[PDB]
Amino acid sequence: KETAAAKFERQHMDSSTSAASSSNYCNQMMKSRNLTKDRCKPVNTFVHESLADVQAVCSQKNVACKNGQTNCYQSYSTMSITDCRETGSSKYPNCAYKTTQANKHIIVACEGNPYVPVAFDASV
Ligand SMILES: [Cl-]
Ligand SMILES: [Cl-]
Ligand SMILES: [Cl-]
Repeated sequence: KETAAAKFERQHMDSSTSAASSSNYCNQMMKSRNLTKDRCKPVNTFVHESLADVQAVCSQKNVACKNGQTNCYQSYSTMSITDCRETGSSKYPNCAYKTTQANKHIIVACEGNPYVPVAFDASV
């Protein structure tokens, strides 16, 4: 099985681009990261920052996770992100996503040793 840290990287990191420049970015990335393999993952966010900068969020502002857990951290600065969400007309295996680029603070859940991001909670 994939570790939790590795799964976060695979689902959320896209350091190769500064931001989504096409409306088709989500359709391509969701497929390339195998997020449409068995089904269409409904929502997913990609972060366009270095891995080191995202990992550093685990030493930033400690906040509560939506679930009530307290191992969430909010980035001090905003980051370039792309939200990917299935449109009303999406049906596996013909997954279709709307791409929305923005600059926001990210909130992630951290765990382990080393203490790294294991889940993407939200953006603000
Ligand atoms: Cl790992
Ligand atoms: Cl994979
Ligand atoms: Cl997400």
